Amino acid sequence: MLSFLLTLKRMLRACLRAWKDKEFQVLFVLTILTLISGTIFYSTVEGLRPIDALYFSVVTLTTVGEGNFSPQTDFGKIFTILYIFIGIGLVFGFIHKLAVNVQ
Amino acid sequence: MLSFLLTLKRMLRACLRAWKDKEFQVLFVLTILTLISGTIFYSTVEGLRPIDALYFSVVTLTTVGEGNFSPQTDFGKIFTILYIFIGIGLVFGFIHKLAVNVQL
Amino acid sequence: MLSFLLTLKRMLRACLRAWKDKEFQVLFVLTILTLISGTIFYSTVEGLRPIDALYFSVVTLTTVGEGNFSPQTDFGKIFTILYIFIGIGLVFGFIHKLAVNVQ
Amino acid sequence: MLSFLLTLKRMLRACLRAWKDKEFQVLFVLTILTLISGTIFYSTVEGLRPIDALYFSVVTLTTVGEGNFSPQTDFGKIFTILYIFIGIGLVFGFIHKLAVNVQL
Ligand SMILES: [Ca+2]
Ligand SMILES: [Ca+2]
Ligand code: NA
Ligand code: NA
Ligand code: NA
Repeated sequence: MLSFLLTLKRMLRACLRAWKDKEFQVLFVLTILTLISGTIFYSTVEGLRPIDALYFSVVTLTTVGEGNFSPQTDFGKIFTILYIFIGIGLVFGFIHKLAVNVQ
Repeated sequence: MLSFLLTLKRMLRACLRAWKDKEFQVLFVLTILTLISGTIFYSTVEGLRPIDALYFSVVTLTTVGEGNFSPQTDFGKIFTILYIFIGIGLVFGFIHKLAVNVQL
Repeated sequence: MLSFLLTLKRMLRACLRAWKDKEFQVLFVLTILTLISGTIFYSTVEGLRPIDALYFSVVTLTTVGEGNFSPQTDFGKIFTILYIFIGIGLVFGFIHKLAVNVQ
Repeated sequence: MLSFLLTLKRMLRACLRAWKDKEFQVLFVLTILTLISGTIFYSTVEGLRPIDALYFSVVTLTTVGEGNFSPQTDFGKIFTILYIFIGIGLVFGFIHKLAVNVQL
């Protein structure tokens, strides 16, 4: 259905149009930064291969959760707790940004 | 209790009246497309039984999370990290939509 | 701080004022119903003690997730998938309800 | 890149300017109160080391979820089911707030 594609593309444009908005860019960078930080921390303190440090940071920052790994060190547990709250702040950031992009 | 049914019925009507929006429809199709790729990917690369690839795909794309399985291959891991953000993109699309339908 | 308590109570009133709204009531009942259904299904098909069937239904319906149990039977896995999507619809229901309660 | 910093700074100002709302403050305090009760409850009833009770409390109240531990006692299980809904109540409160701050 052509109606289908036209709608999809319209949406894809409204999407990319947002990837131009400065505030969206900031939020995006902050989460990429947060992901890098997490990849580093868990790689160092919990000693995971970088790929597994990133993976854990992702499933954790997004509240999906990891089914097997849990922070072993006390430093990791404390960091992860703060890490999670950073993620919540980020999402509220994005959410809020959408509530504004309506008017 | 009659108000319960009349309201419930008025709501179950909106949930369908909204199942008519071309933008919602797209989001939905995209979600099914995503769920199917995940199923294919996880059954192939991680060699999971099909229904378990869909299951993992579902609980992962919805942030519920799987309590026993975690991608074993570095390939699955990368895909999953990407699969998750797609899922977040989709939920934001849905929410953006409500916001729009609401403020209109 | 009295300012503190006054605010808290104001909020608690705006909360209970919602537990009167019919649509909120419907949504509430539906999730209680969904929770009961889940408690029953998992108790039967996955054969868990009712308390563990409820628990799993809760952590699952809310995307928190269970760290040890995963559906064993094919019927359970299919049901859980639908169960999750019901939960997402419910939350969108509540979310949407809040977006309306602003105007 | 200057716009990045000026915007970032304008935003980091709102996140603080909003950290001044009496209703947000309350939500925050309530969250800390909840996190502390959870820590006390889980360390006592499930006999978890304090920092692990807080950790479980945190990942549970935020729906992230814990991958290894699950309450063992029927008491913990009930509390957790309740702890979760409180958490959902809190996140809705926060969101309701944004909605209000936004449409004003
Ligand atoms: Ca989770
Ligand atoms: Ca596990
Ligand atoms: Na989990
Ligand atoms: Na979640
Ligand atoms: Na969530």
